[PDB]
Amino acid sequence: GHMGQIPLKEVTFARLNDNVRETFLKDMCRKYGEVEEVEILLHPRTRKHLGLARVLFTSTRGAKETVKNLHLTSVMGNIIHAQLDIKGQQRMKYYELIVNGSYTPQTVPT
Repeated sequence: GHMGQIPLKEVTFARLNDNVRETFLKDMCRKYGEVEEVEILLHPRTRKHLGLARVLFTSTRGAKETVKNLHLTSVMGNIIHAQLDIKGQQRMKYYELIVNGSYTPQTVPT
Protein backbone atom coordinates (compact mmCIF):
# COMPACT_ATOMS: atom_id res chain seq x y z
CA GLY A 1 0.00 0.00 0.00
CA HIS A 2 1.02 3.58 -0.77
CA MET A 3 -1.43 5.80 1.08
CA GLY A 4 -0.33 5.73 4.70
CA GLN A 5 2.91 6.70 6.34
CA ILE A 6 2.76 3.12 7.67
CA PRO A 7 0.94 0.08 6.24
CA LEU A 8 -2.83 0.37 6.74
CA LYS A 9 -3.74 -3.16 7.83
CA GLU A 10 -5.99 -2.62 10.86
CA VAL A 11 -9.74 -1.91 10.83
CA THR A 12 -11.72 -0.33 13.67
CA PHE A 13 -15.39 -1.31 13.93
CA ALA A 14 -17.96 0.67 15.89
CA ARG A 15 -21.67 0.23 16.60
CA LEU A 16 -21.41 -3.56 16.31
CA ASN A 17 -24.47 -5.43 17.52
CA ASP A 18 -23.54 -7.05 20.81
CA ASN A 19 -23.90 -10.53 19.27
CA VAL A 20 -20.99 -9.79 16.89
CA ARG A 21 -18.07 -11.12 18.93
CA GLU A 22 -14.76 -12.78 18.05
CA THR A 23 -16.04 -15.80 16.10
CA PHE A 24 -18.55 -13.77 14.08
CA LEU A 25 -16.02 -11.09 13.23
CA LYS A 26 -13.56 -13.71 12.01
CA ASP A 27 -16.28 -15.62 10.13
CA MET A 28 -17.48 -12.53 8.31
CA CYS A 29 -14.19 -10.71 7.75
CA ARG A 30 -12.46 -13.70 6.15
CA LYS A 31 -14.77 -13.28 3.15
CA TYR A 32 -13.03 -9.96 2.47
CA GLY A 33 -9.42 -10.58 3.52
CA GLU A 34 -6.96 -12.82 5.33
CA VAL A 35 -7.60 -12.22 9.05
CA GLU A 36 -4.66 -12.26 11.47
CA GLU A 37 -6.30 -11.17 14.75
CA VAL A 38 -9.68 -10.11 16.12
CA GLU A 39 -10.37 -8.23 19.37
CA ILE A 40 -13.60 -6.88 20.85
CA LEU A 41 -13.40 -4.11 23.44
CA LEU A 42 -15.27 -4.55 26.72
CA HIS A 43 -16.36 -2.17 29.44
CA PRO A 44 -13.71 -2.03 32.21
CA ARG A 45 -16.10 -2.91 35.05
CA THR A 46 -19.16 -4.52 33.50
CA ARG A 47 -17.15 -6.39 30.80
CA LYS A 48 -20.01 -5.71 28.39
CA HIS A 49 -19.55 -5.33 24.61
CA LEU A 50 -18.86 -1.72 23.67
CA GLY A 51 -19.72 -2.31 20.01
CA LEU A 52 -16.04 -1.68 19.24
CA ALA A 53 -13.63 -4.07 17.61
CA ARG A 54 -10.16 -4.30 16.10
CA VAL A 55 -9.43 -6.60 13.15
CA LEU A 56 -5.88 -6.96 11.83
CA PHE A 57 -5.37 -8.24 8.29
CA THR A 58 -2.40 -9.82 6.54
CA SER A 59 -2.43 -7.20 3.77
CA THR A 60 -3.61 -3.66 3.22
CA ARG A 61 -5.86 -5.01 0.45
CA GLY A 62 -7.80 -7.16 2.90
CA ALA A 63 -8.32 -4.23 5.26
CA LYS A 64 -9.48 -1.90 2.46
CA GLU A 65 -11.88 -4.47 1.05
CA THR A 66 -13.38 -5.21 4.45
CA VAL A 67 -14.01 -1.50 4.99
CA LYS A 68 -15.54 -1.18 1.49
CA ASN A 69 -17.92 -4.11 2.05
CA LEU A 70 -18.85 -3.61 5.70
CA HIS A 71 -18.91 0.16 6.33
CA LEU A 72 -22.57 1.21 6.72
CA THR A 73 -23.69 -2.39 6.31
CA SER A 74 -26.36 -3.79 8.60
CA VAL A 75 -25.27 -6.89 10.53
CA MET A 76 -27.69 -8.54 12.95
CA GLY A 77 -29.81 -5.40 12.93
CA ASN A 78 -27.24 -2.63 13.47
CA ILE A 79 -25.46 -0.41 10.95
CA ILE A 80 -21.70 -0.96 11.26
CA HIS A 81 -19.03 1.68 11.14
CA ALA A 82 -15.77 0.31 9.71
CA GLN A 83 -12.65 2.30 8.90
CA LEU A 84 -8.89 1.98 8.70
CA ASP A 85 -7.32 3.02 12.00
CA ILE A 86 -3.68 3.61 12.97
CA LYS A 87 -2.64 2.43 16.45
CA GLY A 88 -6.28 2.38 17.55
CA GLN A 89 -6.35 6.18 17.66
CA GLN A 90 -10.00 6.42 16.65
CA ARG A 91 -10.89 3.19 18.46
CA MET A 92 -9.63 4.55 21.78
CA LYS A 93 -11.43 7.86 21.23
CA TYR A 94 -14.67 5.88 20.83
CA TYR A 95 -13.76 3.80 23.89
CA GLU A 96 -13.40 6.93 26.03
CA LEU A 97 -16.62 8.46 24.70
CA ILE A 98 -18.66 5.36 25.62
CA VAL A 99 -16.93 4.29 28.82
CA ASN A 100 -16.11 7.67 30.37
CA GLY A 101 -18.49 9.86 28.37
CA SER A 102 -22.22 10.12 27.95
CA TYR A 103 -22.53 7.99 24.84
CA THR A 104 -23.63 4.40 24.35
CA PRO A 105 -22.37 1.69 21.95
CA GLN A 106 -25.03 2.54 19.35
CA THR A 107 -24.73 6.35 19.69
CA VAL A 108 -20.97 6.87 19.80
CA PRO A 109 -20.10 9.65 17.33
CA THR A 110 -17.62 8.53 14.69
